[PDB]
Amino acid sequence: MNITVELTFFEPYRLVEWFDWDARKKSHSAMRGQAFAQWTWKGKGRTAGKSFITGTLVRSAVIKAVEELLSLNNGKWEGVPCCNGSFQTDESKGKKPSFLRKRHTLQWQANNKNICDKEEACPFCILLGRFDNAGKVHERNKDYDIHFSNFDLDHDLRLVDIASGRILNRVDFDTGKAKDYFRTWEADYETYGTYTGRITLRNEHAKKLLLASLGFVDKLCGALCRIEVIDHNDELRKQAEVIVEAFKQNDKLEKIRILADAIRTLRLHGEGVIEKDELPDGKEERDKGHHLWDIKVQGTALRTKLKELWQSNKDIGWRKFTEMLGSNLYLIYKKETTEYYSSDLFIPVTPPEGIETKEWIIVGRLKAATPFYFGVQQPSDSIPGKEVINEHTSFNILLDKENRYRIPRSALRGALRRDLRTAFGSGCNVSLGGQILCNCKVCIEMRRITLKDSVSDFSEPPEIRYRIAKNPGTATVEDGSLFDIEVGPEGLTFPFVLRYRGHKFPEQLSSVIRYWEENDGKNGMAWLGGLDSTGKGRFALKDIKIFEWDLNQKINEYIKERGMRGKEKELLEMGESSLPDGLIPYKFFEERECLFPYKENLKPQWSEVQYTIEVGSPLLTADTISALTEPGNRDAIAYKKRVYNDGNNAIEPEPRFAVKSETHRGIFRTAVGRRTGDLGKEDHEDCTCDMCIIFGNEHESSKIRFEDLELINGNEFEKLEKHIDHVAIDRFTGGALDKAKFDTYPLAGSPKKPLKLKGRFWIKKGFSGDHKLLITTALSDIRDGLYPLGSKGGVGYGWVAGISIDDNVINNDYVHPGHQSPKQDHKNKNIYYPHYFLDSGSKVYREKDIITHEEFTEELLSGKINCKLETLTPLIIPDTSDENGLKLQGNKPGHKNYKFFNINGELMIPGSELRGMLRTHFEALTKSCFAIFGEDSTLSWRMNADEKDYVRDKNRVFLNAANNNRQYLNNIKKSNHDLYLQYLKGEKKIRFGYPVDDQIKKNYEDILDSYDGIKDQEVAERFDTFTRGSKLKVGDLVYFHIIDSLIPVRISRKCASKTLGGKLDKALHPCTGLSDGLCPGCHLFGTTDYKGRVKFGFAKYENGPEWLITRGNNPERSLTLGVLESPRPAFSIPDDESEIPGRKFYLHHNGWRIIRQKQLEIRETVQPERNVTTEVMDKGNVFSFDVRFENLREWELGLLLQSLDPGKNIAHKLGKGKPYGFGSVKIKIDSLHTFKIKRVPQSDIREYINKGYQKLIEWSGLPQWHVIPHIDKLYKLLWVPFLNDSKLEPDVRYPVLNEESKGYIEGSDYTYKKLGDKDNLPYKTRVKGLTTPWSPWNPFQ
RNA sequence: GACUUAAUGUCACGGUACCCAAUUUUCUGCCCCGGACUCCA
RNA sequence: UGGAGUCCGGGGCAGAAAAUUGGGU
Ligand SMILES: [Mg+2]
Ligand SMILES: [Zn+2]
Ligand SMILES: [Zn+2]
Ligand SMILES: [Zn+2]
Ligand SMILES: [Zn+2]
Repeated sequence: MNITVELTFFEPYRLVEWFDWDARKKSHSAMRGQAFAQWTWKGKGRTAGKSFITGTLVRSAVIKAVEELLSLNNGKWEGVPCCNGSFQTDESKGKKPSFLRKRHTLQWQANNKNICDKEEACPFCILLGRFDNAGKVHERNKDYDIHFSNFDLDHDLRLVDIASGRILNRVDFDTGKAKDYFRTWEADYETYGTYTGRITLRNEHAKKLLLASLGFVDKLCGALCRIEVIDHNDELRKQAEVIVEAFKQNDKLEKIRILADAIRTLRLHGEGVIEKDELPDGKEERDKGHHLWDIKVQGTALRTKLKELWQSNKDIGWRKFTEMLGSNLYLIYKKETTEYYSSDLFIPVTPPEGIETKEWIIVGRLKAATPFYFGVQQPSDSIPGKEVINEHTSFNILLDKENRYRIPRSALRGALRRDLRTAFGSGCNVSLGGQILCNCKVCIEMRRITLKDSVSDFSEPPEIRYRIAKNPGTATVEDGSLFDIEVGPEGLTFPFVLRYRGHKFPEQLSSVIRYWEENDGKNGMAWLGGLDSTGKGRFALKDIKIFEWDLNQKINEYIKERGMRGKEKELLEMGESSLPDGLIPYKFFEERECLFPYKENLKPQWSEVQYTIEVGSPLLTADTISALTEPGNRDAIAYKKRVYNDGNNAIEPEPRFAVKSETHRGIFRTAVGRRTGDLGKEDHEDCTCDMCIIFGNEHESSKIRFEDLELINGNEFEKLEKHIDHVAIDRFTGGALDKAKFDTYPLAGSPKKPLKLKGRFWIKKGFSGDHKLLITTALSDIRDGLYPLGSKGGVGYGWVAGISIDDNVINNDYVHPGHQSPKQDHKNKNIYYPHYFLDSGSKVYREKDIITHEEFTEELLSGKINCKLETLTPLIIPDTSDENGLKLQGNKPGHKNYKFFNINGELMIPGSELRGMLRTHFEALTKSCFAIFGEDSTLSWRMNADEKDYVRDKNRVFLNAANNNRQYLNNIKKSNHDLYLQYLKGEKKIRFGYPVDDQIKKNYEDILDSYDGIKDQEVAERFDTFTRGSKLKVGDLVYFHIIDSLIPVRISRKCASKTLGGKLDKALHPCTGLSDGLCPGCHLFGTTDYKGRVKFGFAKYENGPEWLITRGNNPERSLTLGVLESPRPAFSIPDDESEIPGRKFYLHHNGWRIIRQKQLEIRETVQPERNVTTEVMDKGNVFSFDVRFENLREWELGLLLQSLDPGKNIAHKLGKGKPYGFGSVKIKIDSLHTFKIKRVPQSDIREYINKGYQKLIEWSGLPQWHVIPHIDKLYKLLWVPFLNDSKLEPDVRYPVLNEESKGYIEGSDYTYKKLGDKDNLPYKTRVKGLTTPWSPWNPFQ
């Protein structure tokens, strides 16, 4: 009579808001969700409600199951025949049912003995309820021979808790882009998948059928089902407000956008990175510590504050805590800074009796051969019932409530439908709302196909792929083009289930299954999910097992076992013996070569072109966000990915380094666009160019799918990642810039041990020969080194040495006159300053027509220069990765000792060093701006006691006054200690208005901040100059001069009216942006807004005396240098009247001989921490490097070639110890190749340099280069007296501080007390001496 | 009971949150003169 | 009434500026 039945889901079932049948047509979502579960609210506010399943829907499922069961049994179930049943209600006779069947009614041959009526009816009619008192309108529950009550959820209830709203999708087959999308709620089957209802049956006769119907109901509301008969976020936001405010107080608001990312990356790490303080620490002996994690938040370090927050918010998970903290920081930073839904006929279907209906069940694992991405809408708008950018992660991956990676049934089904459409060779676009089922083969097969929403046993956080778009014109980041994608790890396995209820297993579905397989010799081709063009979600079907239900003769076993819906993983795990009766292994699965649609449509659909890139230089695809959260404190580290190991069932411990499929695809796209000119198109809207056809428009899809360039040589390298320090040298002073010092952590590539990056891309079937040739040409361009991988390509990083495709796919004869002073002084009695300042002049030529990188301009030159750098003096390029390279830190604590710069044991000159030295020389040649300048640096000079505006009884009186004052102070201290404290600070008067400008008060603040006291803090605090501290405030007893100077004490330091940037002329300032133009140096070598057109590779050593060899040093090849101290602009600019002298250039001298011959003295007198020990090259060492230039004008190329090889006796200065004579390097061009690849003859090279000279003459207003005054000064600055057969050995050294200081030459005036004195040497004469190169300084000219 | 179904008709497993974009642009691991404040003849 | 003086010591920066999403169906 009455039975209670529970329907249990095994997929996230579809939930829609319940509406009355009259009110349902108003909303399209409810029209779509008629076959879904229905959610009805309670109360107001749309927050609480109950979910249920209408008994009409369960009745429809039961009726479909009964129709199927009777068709397989030819209308006779359990020996009692059933008629075809009636499924047509005429409007005139009665009201139409609320749901009208648009599908084929699966009929049979009616063998009923008598026509069914109210008195007698077959079980089909009883279950249909044709003849009971109940009709279309409902009166009472006792009028139903069959009654399906509403199925109420068993477990107030909140919609967001039960269901999650997700935008689904319809994707066009031809273009690969979505035609439209729609929203659905996917409720939790794990917690809310059981719905209990009541079915009443007045007529017991049909009972045996009805129960079986519950067995054959496979899916309901979008989920496979079986029917059985029986606020921390607010607190985190407030804390993130505190952190953002603390960053604001430090003027570091932008770093919050960094922090909000890094905090999120912490979710990949465990809580230990906060609990065990595994965040990177700052540099050794650094007061500020880490630039991010040591930022003081409410007076405590950011790492400590994060630890306190984690302890406070330990109630929520570490992943949730870090996600919400990063999101809140992101939102506070942001604040502080086609939905398509959806003639009745009764079409019978009578399958032939001879043909039998079976059910195939295919189980397996979808393993992500590449990182997968299943797009989902942001959690902000994913709230069910609710259907500033406020999205921390741009692209979020689809997960569960348990954070498990989920492949939705919808995405898997859509990918399978696409693959089936390809395999059949033809198909239809899925039409929505069609009253007639589509007759296409694809749709017919898909109606028989059921798939299971697969979720992984892996819940670890997704990795973040950072994608940018390069601006083709300037080859820099497009403005606004930066986003993050949540991607699941590759190798992750999902339980794949595919049921096919059909007469025979189609050949095309077998072809698709074989296509998705990898087996042994093929690759899995299940392009599930999105971002496929960037090689996302290429899945492989593995561990496959296909079984068979004989539904025509063994249907009862299927009904009993419910088709094992929800037990498919157990079936995959179980063996052949444990299979249930009626489920036999399907051993007829045709092999891969047997499927005609596979070889004719699926095998050639995506052709795999796999290759290996040999990178002969260090490769840095920067991952800064990970570097912020990882130990080592590196500003940029190489990108590494998390790979899931199925065998270990966990992420592999050591990440796989790779050049991103996004980076790979972008490199290829840029190559193709530049070779075709399509990259230069302003917009690609409704475009059809070759680049758009190959790589996809906003409407079509990419015909080429790039995957990651996995590093496969990593095991070979003993130290895979190389630490390369970089610095920016101020143009005016040869010292480093104030804040521009950093370090990179690329992969240690080298010409002898290149990094092998194996990567593949898939070519769409039917690719044009033009497009295939374009792809091959782009691959050759990568092979030819045109496009370096990763960042710092212009500095030498990521230079591609070669490419292996898989089998199954000149001298400059100028002799400079030199300087007359060293030539006349053949006995070398004169002494010259180690550095002199070249003032080319304030006039700087800026070109506003910026040469673009969007194409290789035909008239402009593009090629490679092979040059032979040769050291004329010992070269010191220290490998500052390890400050203990020589392993003498233990013997001498605090002593920095480096090896020569080497990658994998072979000596090198980093291309950044060569690029910087050549850039300095070129900017001196072309009168370019001071690209690197300490503009913020101020100037201060000690004033002596002069300050020309332009005994026993006295000692006893002083002593008595001091004693009386101390007695008074002690008496007041006895009276009140605080009163004495104030008296000493001057807050209160002790018995016995010139306005202050902002700049003057700022000068006082800098004097206080730059005050250099005693080193020892114990004596410093007592003996330091006592001021109330920090900034000038009300009540500070101070000194002033008419006012001009606000000094804390008498005889303090004068401060300059203008900073160093103010001292420098306006035209010489570094170029900012591109609107005002770029100087020749900044146009050639590039700026922050414009990528440079010259890339300097790493200079590899070949031959020569390998090292400078010396007895004294512990390493015989090493050498200890003198005290290299910071350049003093106060000497070059003695007073505020003096202007910036110009670029600092160091003389070419054998002053290293003095250092080498005085090694014991340098080691004994100099404190170990002050000086450094280095591995040192010798004279004659030969390195070779490549200057890869693109779109270079003829005069630009000529000037660059003149910069490389200036003349016969003109060389350069490179590496450490330049003021000590080290680094005199002679560069000689072996060859100049230019492609449009042809070697340029010497005559053409000379014509380039000759017409480069013409540009210099034009700017000033075989060529002699010294006729140009500033070029003459620059070349004598770089003239090498000892290079030729000349016997000149000039004495070039810094003066000592005073006579008593060590190193003072006895009897000479070469002392800084003498030279800094205005009487012995006035300021203007000193500046003139510093400005005229090779001016004698011991006898001053 | 009701919330919440209508019964001779639910292909919604009828729909891939899909397509487009190079974590990159610039930078010499570099370097010499200062660093303090008073004293009373 | 103004006189100019007493010291030989000492590291620095260690990332900066940008882009942090836009279009489509
Ligand atoms: Mg009825
Ligand atoms: Zn009947
Ligand atoms: Zn179709
Ligand atoms: Zn185009
Ligand atoms: Zn410039």
